[PDB]
Amino acid sequence: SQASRVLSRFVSQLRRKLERSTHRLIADLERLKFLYL
Amino acid sequence: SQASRVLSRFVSQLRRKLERSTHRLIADLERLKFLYL
Amino acid sequence: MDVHIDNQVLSGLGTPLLVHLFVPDTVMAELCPNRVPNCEGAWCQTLFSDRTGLTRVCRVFAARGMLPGRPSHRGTFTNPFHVAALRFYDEGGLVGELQIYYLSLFEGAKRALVRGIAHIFSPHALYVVTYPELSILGAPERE
Amino acid sequence: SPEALELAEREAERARSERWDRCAQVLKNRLLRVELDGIMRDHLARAEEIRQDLDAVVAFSDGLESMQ
Amino acid sequence: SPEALELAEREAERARSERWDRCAQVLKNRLLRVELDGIMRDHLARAEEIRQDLDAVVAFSDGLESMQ
Amino acid sequence: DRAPQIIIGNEVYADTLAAPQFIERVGNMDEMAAQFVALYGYRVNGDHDH
Amino acid sequence: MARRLPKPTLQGRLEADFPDSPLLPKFQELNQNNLPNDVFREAQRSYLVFLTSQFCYEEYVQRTFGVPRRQRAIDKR
Amino acid sequence: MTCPTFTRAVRVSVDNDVTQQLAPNPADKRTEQTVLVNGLVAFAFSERTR
Repeated sequence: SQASRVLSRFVSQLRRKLERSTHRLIADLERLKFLYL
Repeated sequence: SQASRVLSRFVSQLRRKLERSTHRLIADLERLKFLYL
Repeated sequence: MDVHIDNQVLSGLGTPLLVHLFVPDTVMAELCPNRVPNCEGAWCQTLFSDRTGLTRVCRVFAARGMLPGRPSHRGTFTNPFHVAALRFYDEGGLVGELQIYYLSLFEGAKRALVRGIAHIFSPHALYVVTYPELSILGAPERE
Repeated sequence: SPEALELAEREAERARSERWDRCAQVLKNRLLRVELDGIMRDHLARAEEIRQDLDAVVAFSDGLESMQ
Repeated sequence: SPEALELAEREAERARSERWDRCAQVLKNRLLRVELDGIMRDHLARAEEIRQDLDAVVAFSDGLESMQ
Repeated sequence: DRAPQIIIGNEVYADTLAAPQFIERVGNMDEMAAQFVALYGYRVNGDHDH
Repeated sequence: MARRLPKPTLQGRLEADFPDSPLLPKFQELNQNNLPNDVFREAQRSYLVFLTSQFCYEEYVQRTFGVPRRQRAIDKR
Repeated sequence: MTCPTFTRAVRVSVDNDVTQQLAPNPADKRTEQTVLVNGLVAFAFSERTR
């Protein structure tokens, strides 16, 4: 019950934000390719 | 008994692999700074 | 530092936003030859490329400063890709125009609150203060 | 002498073009160094979010047996 | 005196004309472009590795609850 | 305490945080036995004059 | 590269010489391919210099280490 | 292996002492020195050894 509340929602909170740094490099290195290069 | 060896050691392995991307991006971007720039 | 609140009570209520910038004497060595005079009359203006053109002229008083606890900042205190220009005079024969740029400032305003930035026009390091109340290539070329 | 005028313009065109080549390469180098610093700070700035939320997961998981 | 005026102009012509040459090369930009793609491939590799480990840890968490 | 400037060729060098930009660090010989191939290759491939 | 000191007087044919070095087959990896003759010959001579220097440092590393207690203990009989 | 590349000259330009700080020209304040990097100092050669 409460184990399903904790150890799934918090892993989803981990994964949905561990995708963010990948998306951030996807944004910023392509920003370098278009902007200063 | 079991879950403290489960839900702590595996999380420790996950964090010790999370730190590798930070240190690698430090090393790679400084290498870009020094070697080609 | 007093110049910021002076502006915010007299000119900051006439102009919306302000970025408070401190210039080392080494950066001052670019414009002025063989002189170190105090920089009261220095006129900062904005100038933005490729859309429309306008300048707004204002004095921020400059005084030499010992107030940084860091030894390194010992010295004078006064759409990104565009220009600001400081026109500096004294009673004698000395007129200089200095060009500050953006993307040193918006990145620099990130946290004595101080951070080092680089000049594009006349490359040296400048230092930006942040107060607790707070098409590339064609853009320089036109002038 | 009218013939030397052209020569003066040719040498001047060479110098004015070289000034732009040198200025453009220097500004590209300095601004690219700045953006490598920027992407360094960017990846650190969301690695902070990663570690704050990891510590949130562990800090609330220590309260799991106080919420069961 | 015109003699020393001419001599200063002549030595001046020598050094002042010598100051003219400048150099630039193209290949540095292309190598600089290649290195970014290499580092992007490397970051994607480590990201997918740690994603597979993160997906595996949840499976271990479901698997070892049986032992209690 | 006085402000230094380091003129290495044409570039100037002021701040401490830009230290491994212009200055390179070379460790002891037993440690540097990882990198020696590149250490020869830059002696041949690389451009010293700039 | 603009002005270099002239090349020091050396005897040649150290590659095709009578003595046979274990480094020699790895040296066979380099080929002229693009280069003209004299450039490639002096470049490969420099590469052989690099190989011999690596061999000298490796042998010095193995030389310096010392002698074990166990071998001198066996040296009784 | 760790043999460095060609010798160079690097000019260190610093401000003078604060007791001697007074000048109209800020560029006059700096005193400057060129350090030889990776190079040695030597006596006069013979002509046979030249």
